[PDB]
Amino acid sequence: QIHLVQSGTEVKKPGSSVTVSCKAYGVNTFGLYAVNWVRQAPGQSLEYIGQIWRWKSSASHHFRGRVLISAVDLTGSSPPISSLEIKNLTSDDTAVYFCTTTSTYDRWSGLHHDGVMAFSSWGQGTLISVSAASTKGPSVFPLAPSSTAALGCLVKDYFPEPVTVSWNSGALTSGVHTFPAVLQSSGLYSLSSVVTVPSSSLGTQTYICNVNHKPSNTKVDKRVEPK
Amino acid sequence: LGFLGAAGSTMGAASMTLTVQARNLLSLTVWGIKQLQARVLAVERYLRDQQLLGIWGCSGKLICCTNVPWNSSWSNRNLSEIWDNMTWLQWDKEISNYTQIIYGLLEESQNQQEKNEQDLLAL
Amino acid sequence: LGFLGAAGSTMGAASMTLTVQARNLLSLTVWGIKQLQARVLAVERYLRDQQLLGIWGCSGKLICCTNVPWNSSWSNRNLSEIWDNMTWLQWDKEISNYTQIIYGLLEESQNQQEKNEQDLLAL
Amino acid sequence: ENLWVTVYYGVPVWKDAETTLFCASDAKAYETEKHNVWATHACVPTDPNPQEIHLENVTEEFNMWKNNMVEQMHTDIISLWDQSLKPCVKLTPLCVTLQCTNVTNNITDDMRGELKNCSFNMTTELRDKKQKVYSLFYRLDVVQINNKEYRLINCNTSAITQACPKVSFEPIPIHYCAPAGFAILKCKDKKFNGTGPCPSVSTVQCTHGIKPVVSTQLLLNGSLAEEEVMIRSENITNNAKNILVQFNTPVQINCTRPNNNTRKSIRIGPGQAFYATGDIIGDIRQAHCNVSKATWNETLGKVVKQLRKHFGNNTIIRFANSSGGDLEVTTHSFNCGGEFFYCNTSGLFNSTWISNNDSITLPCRIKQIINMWQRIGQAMYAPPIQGVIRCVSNITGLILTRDGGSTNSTTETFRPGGGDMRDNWRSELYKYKVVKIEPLGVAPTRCKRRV
Amino acid sequence: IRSENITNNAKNILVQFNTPVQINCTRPNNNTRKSIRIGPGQAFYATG
Amino acid sequence: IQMTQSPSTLSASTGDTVRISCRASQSITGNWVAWYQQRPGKAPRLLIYRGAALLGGVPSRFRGSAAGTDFTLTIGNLQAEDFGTFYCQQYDTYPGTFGQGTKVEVKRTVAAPSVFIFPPSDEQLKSGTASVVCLLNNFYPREAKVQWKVDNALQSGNSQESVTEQDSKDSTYSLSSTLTLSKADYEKHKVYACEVTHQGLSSPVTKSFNRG
Ligand SMILES: *[C@@H]1O[C@H](CO)[C@@H](O[C@@H]2O[C@H](CO)[C@@H](O[C@@H]3O[C@H](CO[C@H]4O[C@H](CO[C@H]5O[C@H](CO)[C@@H](O)[C@H](O)[C@@H]5O[C@H]5O[C@H](CO)[C@@H](O)[C@H](O)[C@@H]5O)[C@@H](O)[C@H](O[C@H]5O[C@H](CO)[C@@H](O)[C@H](O)[C@@H]5O)[C@@H]4O)[C@@H](O)[C@H](O[C@H]4O[C@H](CO)[C@@H](O)[C@H](O)[C@@H]4O[C@H]4O[C@H](CO)[C@@H](O)[C@H](O)[C@@H]4O[C@H]4O[C@H](CO)[C@@H](O)[C@H](O)[C@@H]4O)[C@@H]3O)[C@H](O)[C@H]2NC(C)=O)[C@H](O)[C@H]1NC(C)=O
Ligand SMILES: *[C@@H]1O[C@H](CO)[C@@H](O[C@@H]2O[C@H](CO)[C@@H](O[C@@H]3O[C@H](CO[C@H]4O[C@H](CO)[C@@H](O)[C@H](O)[C@@H]4O)[C@@H](O)[C@H](O[C@H]4O[C@H](CO)[C@@H](O)[C@H](O)[C@@H]4O)[C@@H]3O)[C@H](O)[C@H]2NC(C)=O)[C@H](O)[C@H]1NC(C)=O
Ligand SMILES: COc1cnc(-n2cnc(C)n2)c2[nH]cc(C(=O)C(=O)N3CCN(C(=O)c4ccccc4)CC3)c12
Ligand SMILES: *[C@@H]1O[C@H](CO)[C@@H](O[C@@H]2O[C@H](CO)[C@@H](O)[C@H](O)[C@H]2NC(C)=O)[C@H](O)[C@H]1NC(C)=O
Ligand SMILES: *[C@@H]1O[C@H](CO)[C@@H](O[C@@H]2O[C@H](CO)[C@@H](O)[C@H](O)[C@H]2NC(C)=O)[C@H](O)[C@H]1NC(C)=O
Ligand SMILES: *[C@@H]1O[C@H](CO)[C@@H](O[C@@H]2O[C@H](CO)[C@@H](O)[C@H](O)[C@H]2NC(C)=O)[C@H](O)[C@H]1NC(C)=O
Ligand SMILES: *[C@@H]1O[C@H](CO)[C@@H](O[C@@H]2O[C@H](CO)[C@@H](O)[C@H](O)[C@H]2NC(C)=O)[C@H](O)[C@H]1NC(C)=O
Ligand SMILES: *[C@@H]1O[C@H](CO)[C@@H](O[C@@H]2O[C@H](CO)[C@@H](O)[C@H](O)[C@H]2NC(C)=O)[C@H](O)[C@H]1NC(C)=O
Ligand SMILES: *[C@@H]1O[C@H](CO)[C@@H](O[C@@H]2O[C@H](CO)[C@@H](O)[C@H](O)[C@H]2NC(C)=O)[C@H](O)[C@H]1NC(C)=O
Ligand SMILES: *[C@@H]1O[C@H](CO)[C@@H](O[C@@H]2O[C@H](CO)[C@@H](O)[C@H](O)[C@H]2NC(C)=O)[C@H](O)[C@H]1NC(C)=O
Ligand SMILES: *[C@@H]1O[C@H](CO)[C@@H](O[C@@H]2O[C@H](CO)[C@@H](O)[C@H](O)[C@H]2NC(C)=O)[C@H](O)[C@H]1NC(C)=O
Ligand SMILES: *[C@@H]1O[C@H](CO)[C@@H](O[C@@H]2O[C@H](CO)[C@@H](O)[C@H](O)[C@H]2NC(C)=O)[C@H](O)[C@H]1NC(C)=O
Ligand SMILES: *[C@@H]1O[C@H](CO)[C@@H](O[C@@H]2O[C@H](CO)[C@@H](O)[C@H](O)[C@H]2NC(C)=O)[C@H](O)[C@H]1NC(C)=O
Ligand SMILES: *[C@@H]1O[C@H](CO)[C@@H](O[C@@H]2O[C@H](CO)[C@@H](O)[C@H](O)[C@H]2NC(C)=O)[C@H](O)[C@H]1NC(C)=O
Ligand SMILES: *[C@@H]1O[C@H](CO)[C@@H](O)[C@H](O)[C@H]1NC(C)=O
Ligand SMILES: *[C@@H]1O[C@H](CO)[C@@H](O)[C@H](O)[C@H]1NC(C)=O
Ligand SMILES: *[C@@H]1O[C@H](CO)[C@@H](O)[C@H](O)[C@H]1NC(C)=O
Ligand SMILES: *[C@@H]1O[C@H](CO)[C@@H](O)[C@H](O)[C@H]1NC(C)=O
Ligand SMILES: *[C@@H]1O[C@H](CO)[C@@H](O)[C@H](O)[C@H]1NC(C)=O
Ligand SMILES: *[C@@H]1O[C@H](CO)[C@@H](O)[C@H](O)[C@H]1NC(C)=O
Ligand SMILES: *[C@@H]1O[C@H](CO)[C@@H](O)[C@H](O)[C@H]1NC(C)=O
Ligand SMILES: *[C@@H]1O[C@H](CO)[C@@H](O)[C@H](O)[C@H]1NC(C)=O
Repeated sequence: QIHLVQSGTEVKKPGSSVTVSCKAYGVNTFGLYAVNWVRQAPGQSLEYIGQIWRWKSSASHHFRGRVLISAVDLTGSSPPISSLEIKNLTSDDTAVYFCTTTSTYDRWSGLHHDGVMAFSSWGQGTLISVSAASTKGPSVFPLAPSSTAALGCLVKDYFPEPVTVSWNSGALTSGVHTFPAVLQSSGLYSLSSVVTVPSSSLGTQTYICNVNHKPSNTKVDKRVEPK
Repeated sequence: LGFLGAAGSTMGAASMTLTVQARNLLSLTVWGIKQLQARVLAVERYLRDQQLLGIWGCSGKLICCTNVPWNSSWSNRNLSEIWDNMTWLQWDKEISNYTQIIYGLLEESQNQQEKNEQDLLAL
Repeated sequence: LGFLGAAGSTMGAASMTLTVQARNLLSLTVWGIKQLQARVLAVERYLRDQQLLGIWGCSGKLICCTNVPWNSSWSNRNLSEIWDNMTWLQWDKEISNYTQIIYGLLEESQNQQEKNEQDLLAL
Repeated sequence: ENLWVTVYYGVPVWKDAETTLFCASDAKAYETEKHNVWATHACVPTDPNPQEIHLENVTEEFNMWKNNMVEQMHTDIISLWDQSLKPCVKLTPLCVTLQCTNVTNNITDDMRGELKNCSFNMTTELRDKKQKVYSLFYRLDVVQINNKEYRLINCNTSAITQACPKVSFEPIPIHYCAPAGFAILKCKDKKFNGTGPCPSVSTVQCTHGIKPVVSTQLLLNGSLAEEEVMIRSENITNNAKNILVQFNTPVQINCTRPNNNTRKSIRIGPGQAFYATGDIIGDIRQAHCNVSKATWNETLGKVVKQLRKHFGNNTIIRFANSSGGDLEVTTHSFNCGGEFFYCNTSGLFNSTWISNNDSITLPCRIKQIINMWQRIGQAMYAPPIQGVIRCVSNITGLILTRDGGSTNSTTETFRPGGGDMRDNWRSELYKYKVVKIEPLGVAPTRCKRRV
Repeated sequence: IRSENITNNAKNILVQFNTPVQINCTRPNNNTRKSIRIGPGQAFYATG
Repeated sequence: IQMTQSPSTLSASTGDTVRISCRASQSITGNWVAWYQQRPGKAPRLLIYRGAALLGGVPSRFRGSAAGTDFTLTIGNLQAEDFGTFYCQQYDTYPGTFGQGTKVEVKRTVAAPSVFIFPPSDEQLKSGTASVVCLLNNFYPREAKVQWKVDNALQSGNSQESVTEQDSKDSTYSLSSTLTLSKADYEKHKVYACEVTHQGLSSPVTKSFNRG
């Protein structure tokens, strides 16, 4: 019943420090388990950061002198909790950090090779977004059809994520293709959500897209008109 | 010194103290039943590797050199990082994939110089 | 192939597969009692021919050549009609009259080159 | 450049492996005898000086809660008690109705029936004739059915088997030895909590002496922590998990049965005697255990200091007496010289601790019909001891328990608790791991057998 | 067909089918076990 | 050491057998190699360790294999739950290293997209920007590039693309390309065109529009 649960998504200034946590439920002690911290870049392969194996912590060559791994044992009310602190964040430190755990009690296991382990239990993801600029409202622009077609809505210059798009108060769902957001060159985000509908019904039915934004608390509803 | 004393020593330093471990592997109420199955279980377990050590030709030896090469795909390490660097437990965990292969080569190569020496005895 | 697979083969063809048979001869309720006398009965029966095979000098061997001749009154057959013609069971049934004679010559002739080699070690 | 396989025999490598450990008892029959419920005669002689080898360079991993050395000692003692209770009297003829009367009545105290004087009918000698006998029973072993009539507490649910009066009940230290080809790894750490790596390991042929003394709420005559009080729980955040404390210094507990009893024989059949209690010679006093008030007070402040390492440096820790259950789980029950006491340990656990000579008398009471613990429809009658009982022992730990409510509350309550004698064996065998030695190895050496 | 002595009437004959014949059967009564105490710590499991 | 998986994309249909390959820089004779499966929006998942050892609970359909320098994974009798990145790890030397990924997709059949071009929104124009978009819908073999021809001139260095995940029902893709440019330059240009090249079309189809 091992269930590692970590902190939530956070956005940090480029130069501050972070501390990711990972509460290990179902892990009896950290002297019988090894906690390794691996990180997955937005589109790269997982990269190993550091570990605490026998109450002695270590970090890989890249992160030596720049990362901190700590862990506390089973104590009264909480489980064993391990936390990773990253100092001097850079633009390339934004990735889904993972908490891992391997059972080291067995000496003939093969999940671990005398210091190096295979990761048998994984956390869930603690995506860290290191970016500049302040939170910006989700300004919406229309993708008005012009000459079966497919229309949609455009949202850009909004930050941070996420934004949920619903059409006609979330009534129509078939044909909705909300493309994932793409980071711009000015430290912002943009996306396009479109729906495909029969041409004959363009003027008969009105289509409205709902632009929701949690961090800014700004909800914008817009109506699209075929051209 | 002592039974298993060279357990954390590198492979090379623990090969000088074999006779310490080798001379220790042999040595109707509820107590009598469990004291009688401890004796039986200790002669059948000791005779299991005496028979094995005999189909390989190393009958009365603690170190026996065999006529089968290492194949270098079982472990591609030096002869110095193996004998002074790795303990016996580490080496066993590393070479545990090919013991059942090395063990079967050790006896199929012994009943081949047992017929070659049997053929050579007639000449 | 397999334990006793070369049972119907002539004596010659079944001498290549000795290690198949030799490696298989060792391996408190009503079930527990009869499982415990199967283990005991199987280590003593294995030690009866290890001791016998040791007073003859063939301790860790599956084929051992001895220093006692055949006497030609035990079996006056060729060396070709015996090794490719007769299976091991047939040969045993034929030579069963002189096994207790051959067995006693095998150990009285081994503790005679054990004193001859003991006398030769002083010179 | 080319290498050859060479086999070594007697290479140091081992694996964890459960096997059948046996006995070594140093205290064989030292010309004194009096066979007990245990080793004595049947347990193999122990070495005059055991060998301990300190495995340097080696860091093993111990888990005190997945140990099979204690799941095997648990069944070695249930079956040592069975094999000693089969060859003696079965008290099935004593399911008659008893005409019990209070021994004191208008004699002393509040007319309490701590003792009853019960007369019943039994067939002495011939199976036709039955004469009227009598014996002294405790109020804990007679159930009123309705100078009213009583009956034994047990014999509507369990079958009584009088303990054979020649076997002794005094625990004798037992060494649990391992066959040849196996070894026991001892964690020589002084601050060991039964889980995690032990960087200072050792190899022993078999364990130290382990008295098979079973008790509840308090571990008597056990082994002490070398440095500090040690708290060990399977899951320290679970209320259903017991906590095993271990004292660095023993707390002496004296107690007595000051009544000069007298055993008398009743013939329940041909060649079968029931050993009842005839009378009491002298004043009728109450049993009780004594613990020093100051020594307990300071030893209980060492426990609360370590309990603060797992429950916050700033928290109020209070001990309370046991909530409910059998008389053996709610009271400190032990066996002092063949007599089973159930002491009221409510004056010990009556404290409350906030973050910055005199004696305590515990009124024990005696029971004569004893049920088996992990439960069976079976019981044992312990014949009376003729004389005055007086034994002194060491308290070397506690078996505590927590109660739910530590989610919003800023306080912890620690009721004592026992009743499972598997937690009696792992307060002694927590530091022992059995391993099996694998002596064959291969390795490239650049030898070559000469043809 | 296998018999010790196929010409002796006192010898049983053991037939062996090449294909099994299925035999279904039931005790369609919904019984109920009830406990009777025949002694201290001894129950007789009768039918209620 | 560094592992090198191949192929990076291994689209296959359900019910067949699949085979991922993983070649390490040097020989791993101890079989210190484990296989992880990641699904979209989830954490990795161990399948095989010690070369070809099945982790408890994993379906017996997976079957690893070790060959000193060439380690493999066989997803025999593929279901729909075995689609996602497959990672290669080696714990023979410090530090553990991962491969790069092997995306397993569905086969279905080749389809063709339906391009739709849109003009810079009039409301969006007042903001000072004249971004334009190209939108394909319901195509396959990805392998799609958008050619942005402004005034019959090639444009590059100002286009951003976004491709959605494979559809669960029709197993179809999508793609959108956007040109971010200053509002003033939008008026200067005369004609805007988007060109798309896909294997599912006989010839590159171009849909354009005129300013206004
Ligand atoms: C059963 O019995 C067992 C035996 O007794 C018992 O085991 C004991 O358990 C306790 C835990 O309960 C153990 O104590 C813990 O040990 C952890 C391990 O710490 C090790 O590593 C750190 C870090 O070392 C790196 O850095 C230093 C330099 O700073 C280097 O020198 C190191 O080599 C190493 O550097 C490498 O790695 C770096 C990456 O980390 C690289 O960057 C670098 O380049 C290198 O590659 C060391 O500091 C520790 O040394 C300390 O102890 C030794 C010996 O005592 C001293 O000599 C030394 O001077 C140090 O004092 C050690 O080596 C600790 O991390 C852990 O600490 C946490 O808890 C304690 C209190 O419990 C705090 O004081 C501490 O600050 C940590 O708290 C933080 O973390 C927790 C958990 O995440 C958070 O919840 C908490 O809020 C807090 O967060 C805060 O701090 C963060 C910084 O860490 C910060 O970022 C946050 O934002 C926030 O502000 C603790 O001390 C003990 O060792 C065991 N005993 C034994 C013998 O093993 C077991 O518990 C028992 N069972 C039960 C059930 O009880
Ligand atoms: C915790 O551990 C301590 C010490 O290990 C135990 O203390 C022992 O308690 C038992 C039971 O009371 C004692 O045994 C009894 O001793 C009585 C008095 O002891 C005298 O005799 C002995 C032996 O000659 C002398 O060494 C001693 O100095 C005294 O002179 C005896 O009268 C008892 O005899 C009765 O029982 C025996 C055996 O059943 C019969 O053979 C007799 O005929 C008679 O019926 C009995 O021998 C023992 O002496 C104590 N030892 C010590 C060192 O004090 C605790 O009992 C133990 N606690 C628990 C809970 O386990
Ligand atoms: C007394 O309990 C039995 C009663 N009766 C039998 N049997 C009756 N007939 C047969 C064949 N067995 C028993 N067998 C094994 C028994 C046990 O081991 C057993 O449960 N404990 C022995 C140790 N201990 C005590 O000292 C004790 C200690 C502190 C307080 C109270 C009692 C606990 C319980 C057993
Ligand atoms: C020890 O007990 C605690 C309960 O006090 C267990 O912790 C729970 O674990 C489950 C399993 O995922 C979680 O869902 C709960 O949220 C946890 N609750 C608390 C309060 O921690 C823990 O798993 C137990 N330890 C072991 C090894 O089983
Ligand atoms: C328990 O009751 C019995 C009666 O059954 C008492 O025995 C009697 O005691 C008186 C006074 O000692 C004698 O005069 C009688 O002869 C006794 N009768 C028998 C049948 O023995 C016995 O004394 C009582 N014991 C206690 C401790 O109260
Ligand atoms: C023991 O048995 C005797 C009889 O053998 C019981 O004494 C009888 O009690 C009844 C009560 O109704 C009287 O009617 C009889 O006259 C009595 N017979 C006598 C005194 O000889 C006695 O009660 C029994 N005691 C028990 C069961 O404890
Ligand atoms: C109770 O504990 C005391 C320790 O305070 C025990 O006495 C010690 O016994 C050990 C050996 O058993 C000696 O090495 C110490 O020198 C003794 N110390 C003192 C102060 O006597 C005593 O034996 C214990 N009694 C038991 C366990 O019944
Ligand atoms: C317990 O009572 C018995 C009586 O049954 C006492 O034994 C008597 O002791 C006195 C002097 O000690 C002797 O004169 C008697 O002859 C003894 N009688 C018997 C039957 O033995 C015993 O001493 C008492 N024990 C204690 C501790 O007071
Ligand atoms: C328990 O009994 C022991 C003796 O069996 C007591 O030890 C005595 O303690 C006093 C202190 O007042 C010393 O003067 C004596 O020399 C001690 N006697 C022995 C034999 O050591 C101990 O005090 C008692 N403890 C309790 C709590 O009753
Ligand atoms: C533990 O101590 C408490 C109080 O010290 C006892 O609580 C009593 O419980 C009974 C129920 O049987 C109530 O009738 C009383 O009113 C309670 N007393 C108080 C003061 O609240 C409890 O009985 C004790 N239990 C044990 C096992 O010692
Ligand atoms: C054990 O001792 C405690 C206290 O010494 C007893 O607690 C008493 O419980 C009754 C009712 O349960 C209360 O009326 C008393 O006031 C309590 N006494 C004290 C001092 O608080 C307890 O009854 C004794 N026995 C058991 C079985 O717990
Ligand atoms: C636990 O200790 C407290 C105090 O240490 C005891 O409180 C007693 O409360 C009664 C209330 O009627 C007072 O009459 C007593 O004087 C108090 N005791 C003292 C020493 O002042 C409480 O009784 C104790 N409980 C148990 C079960 O022992
Ligand atoms: C046999 O009889 C028992 C009754 O003893 C049936 O058990 C009852 O089943 C009904 C519905 O199936 C429940 O509503 C009752 O609560 C059950 N009673 C008990 C005591 O279990 C049982 O279903 C019957 N079996 C068959 C095959 O008819
Ligand atoms: C090397 O050996 C290990 C164990 O000696 C192998 O691991 C086993 O793999 C099988 C394959 O399904 C599993 O069923 C076993 O559960 C694994 N071991 C254990 C202890 O469970 C490993 O596969 C071997 N390496 C290779 C490449 O085959
Ligand atoms: C060496 O090992 C390989 C690995 O399986 C094997 O294929 C080969 O037959 C072995 N023998 C030689 C001579 O390489
Ligand atoms: C193996 O031994 C040679 C002998 O000098 C040495 O040069 C080489 O570095 C060694 N290899 C390793 C991996 O240590
Ligand atoms: C039995 O006879 C057949 C036919 O000649 C022969 O091929 C076979 O080898 C014989 N048995 C054995 C064990 O070879
Ligand atoms: C024995 O072998 C010789 C060798 O040629 C042969 O001539 C002779 O016939 C053989 N004898 C028998 C009985 O086969
Ligand atoms: C244990 O490790 C230390 C580390 O230097 C070493 O000196 C020592 O020799 C090792 N133990 C043995 C038995 O060699
Ligand atoms: C014994 O004392 C108890 C105390 O309450 C009382 O209930 C009972 O009736 C008494 N029995 C006799 C026979 O006096
Ligand atoms: C002694 O007991 C009192 C209460 O009885 C407590 O307050 C005090 O802390 C205790 N002293 C020590 C040293 O534990
Ligand atoms: C003591 O209090 C501190 C609070 O700073 C806490 O961290 C620690 O765990 C507590 N226990 C100790 C230091 O043994």
